[PDB]
Amino acid sequence: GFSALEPLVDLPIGINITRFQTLLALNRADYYV
Amino acid sequence: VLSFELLHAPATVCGPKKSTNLVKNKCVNFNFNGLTGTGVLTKSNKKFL
Repeated sequence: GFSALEPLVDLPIGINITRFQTLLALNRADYYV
Repeated sequence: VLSFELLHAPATVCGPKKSTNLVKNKCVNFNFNGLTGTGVLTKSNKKFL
């Protein structure tokens, strides 16, 4: 199915970005890039 | 002492940007949020987001 992505934030950071990494949590089929 | 620098970067700190009471059903010069044009404003029924 088709689902448009609505904007949430527009951060005027203005910095150079080249890498990207996803953090994880702790617990006592995801991560699609 | 207040320091100001004029550099090409996204700006997010400036004055309150004073406003004026809107006029409906009368041809006025509007300046909504930086846009500008000449026209008549009225209540619409557009389901915005």
